[PDB]
Amino acid sequence: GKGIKKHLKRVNAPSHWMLNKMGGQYAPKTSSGPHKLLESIPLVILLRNRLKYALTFDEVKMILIQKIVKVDNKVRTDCTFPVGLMDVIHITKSNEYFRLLYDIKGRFVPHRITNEESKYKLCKVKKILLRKGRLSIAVTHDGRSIPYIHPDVKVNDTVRLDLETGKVLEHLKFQVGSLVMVTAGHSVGRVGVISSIDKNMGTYDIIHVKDSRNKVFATRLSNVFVIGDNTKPYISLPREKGIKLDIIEERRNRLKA
Amino acid sequence: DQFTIRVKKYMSNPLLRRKQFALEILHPNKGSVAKKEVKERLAKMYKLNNVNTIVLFGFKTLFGGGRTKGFGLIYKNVDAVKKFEKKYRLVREGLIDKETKAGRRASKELKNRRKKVRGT
Amino acid sequence: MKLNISNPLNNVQKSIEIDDEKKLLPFMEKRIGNAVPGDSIGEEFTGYVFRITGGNDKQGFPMIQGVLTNNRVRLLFKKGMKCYRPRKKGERKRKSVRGCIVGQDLSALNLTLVKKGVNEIPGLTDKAVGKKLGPKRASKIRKLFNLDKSDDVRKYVIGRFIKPKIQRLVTEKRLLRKRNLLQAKEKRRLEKKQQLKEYKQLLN
RNA sequence: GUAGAAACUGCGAACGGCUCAUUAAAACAGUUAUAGUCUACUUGACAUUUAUAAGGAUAACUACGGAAAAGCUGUAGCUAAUACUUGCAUUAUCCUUUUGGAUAAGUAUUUGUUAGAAGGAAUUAUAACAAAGAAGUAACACGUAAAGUGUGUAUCAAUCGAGUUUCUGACCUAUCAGCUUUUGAUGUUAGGGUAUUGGCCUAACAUGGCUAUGACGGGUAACGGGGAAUUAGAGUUCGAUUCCGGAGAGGGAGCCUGAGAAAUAGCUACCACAUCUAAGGAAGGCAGCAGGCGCGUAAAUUACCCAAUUCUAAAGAAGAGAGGUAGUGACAAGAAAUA
Repeated sequence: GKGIKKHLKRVNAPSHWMLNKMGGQYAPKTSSGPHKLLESIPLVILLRNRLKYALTFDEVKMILIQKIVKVDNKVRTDCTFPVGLMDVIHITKSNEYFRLLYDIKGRFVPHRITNEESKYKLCKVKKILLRKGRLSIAVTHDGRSIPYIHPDVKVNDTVRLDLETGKVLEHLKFQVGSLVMVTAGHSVGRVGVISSIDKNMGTYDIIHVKDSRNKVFATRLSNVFVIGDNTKPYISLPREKGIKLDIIEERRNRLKA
Repeated sequence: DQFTIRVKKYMSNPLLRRKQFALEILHPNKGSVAKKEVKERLAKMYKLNNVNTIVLFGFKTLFGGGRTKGFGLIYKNVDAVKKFEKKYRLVREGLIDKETKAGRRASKELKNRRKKVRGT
Repeated sequence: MKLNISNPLNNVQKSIEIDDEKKLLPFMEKRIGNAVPGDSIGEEFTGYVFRITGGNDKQGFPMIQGVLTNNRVRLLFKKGMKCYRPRKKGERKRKSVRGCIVGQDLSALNLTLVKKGVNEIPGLTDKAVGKKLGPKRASKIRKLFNLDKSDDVRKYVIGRFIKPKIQRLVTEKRLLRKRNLLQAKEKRRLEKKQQLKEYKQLLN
């Protein structure tokens, strides 16, 4: 048969997973869920190789069995569950909240987040659909189908999502002052306010994004994540603060200690 | 014998109710030291009143002696040890004996047995 | 050369082993499922009527109702067929089988007595064996004992003590879960109503 | 209550592993579409035409056997289930204008007649009318806040993918110059079939389509790719083989099941091999792991373990010749005695 492959080779694992080459030849294939395998990572490596909480699959699973790991305040027991680009995960008894953000190099790193900001999660919508009764339901990048969205919300506008009530709070547009985050582009990891767009005739629309250091970089429209307006990032950024510090002048920063 | 104890990467894991830290023992001009002395040393360092709650492994004596690296772990209690530790580690630490040591012979005779050919 | 005479009413079967071929002529040419007077098989068997419903050939290949032939044949076996045990769900096997027509090749015969005769057979038409296990469904046992819905049948179960678990019961948890799902669907209706109500004001 | 042999039921077994025979615009690689489709588990939304709870139909088992036997098998009797099958309110809309009246009740899917948040273009979403119209909306199981969960179900979206598909790219050969077209070749119409487009196929219609820019043939001791050696740059040769994609399970062909196979440690028939045999009849595919024979210059142990990675399940305690460890191993590679 040629059915769905139920294995993932270690060498074929995505680069940001960072799997040792000698630690076997199989990678934990993420189960079907809210996000794609390439742009999401499993709790296994999240808590074994990134959090360093566990050292083995068996101990990862016996941590997982207890309802102490919560994503969006929802307990999860799928061992290879795709967390996604942007989400809120919580560990209860030790009372910590991790928001999955990017890194300037372009990896996945959990970021410490308080309860208040954890209650404030953002989802980029993908498309809106009209159903029976002339009602519009919009699907986010998290595979989340939220019905009854604001009429002012557009296809590329992002919407504030509340975790408990599962409701929309406020929409953010794609304006020249819209602070965005490149999701899967070659310039992944750099935050920017966008400088302009170019509406091309039926091809991948590109946008030129302006950095804090006046660096202009072009990336596709299909892989951006509006994270707030020009006032401030609505999401607590990681230590690197979303500024792609250059490779040549990274070594001078690294060498002083 | 007298030796120096170094603890690095000392962190606490509420998920396991444990603590993880890399353990180094400096014993220059002296060979490998028994785990009992370092067990007592770490117990009195961390005010531990019991011995069996600790797990020591990863001990590499390095070249020429004088420094042995290793990994040390602590548990909340014997209950935590039993719940979150596997049989081989338990046997090595010395609490319970191993299960029946047949191994793959279990699967061999499972294949030998056939469905609806044995009354039992 | 052996016959299992069974009484469905008495739930007991008895085996007779015979050699003489003259005793089998009345059952020759007779297909499975037909009734024959089994008088030549025994002096005390006179007046007994037997229905032939099973058998095997000399090598052990059994009969089959559909195949109206006198010899062993090969045909593809479907899953729901009466002479095929399943191996894989969908597996279809081709095996030899003997036809329904009875000849001088059967090593076994299965027959059931249908009409009682004049004599009595020791251990066949005198004693009987019960169900050996009572009904499990509450409706089944209720119909058996004719006590309708007056009371729970848990106090009138067969003991050997221990008692079987009764399905389709009237335990309070069933009603509790039914009311839970009813109130859940009502909550769903009211939350949908308030959702559409709050949507109906921001459309401007 | 704790369990629990056997069995029914559910899922997987379509993953993985091995090999490179076939393979020459084919596969593969980069680049597109599917506005021409399907999609297990999972997540997120959510639904229409006896009820203090309905019905049969069966295993294991009991008792008699057959043969030499199969992972073989008959009748009598029975019981269950989340196996199989029936079936129990209410909501929305219009009017005087919180509140009273009246109006109506099909989800997908198909047909006919209209209007018509997005995309790049809709016959799109969706809405209206007239006709049909499946499958469900729980007759099921455990128990968390100092109401919950499992299993199952209609539609939509993503997830894990798959099938088709635009464009660009291949070794030698003209002592291969004209090929294809009744037997579909090239396209039109109409229809069948598929999950969908399509000569995929059928009926009619037209004579078309490719080709020295090498078609059509033939050969390859040719699976393709990133990759390897040699490299100042150009280049030349190799790539079965760590991973991706394709193929195969002795050679063809066919089929059930299943979401997913033209599966092969699933079946069916022939061809070529080959097992037991009481002479009647049964049962087979090590290009899986070890190992033997044959071939050959040439290639390891009929070992141990699920401890590491990962997969399956009814998902902690069970499995996995996957995989790891060890044995042989002057394939190669690195450090380094004989002072």
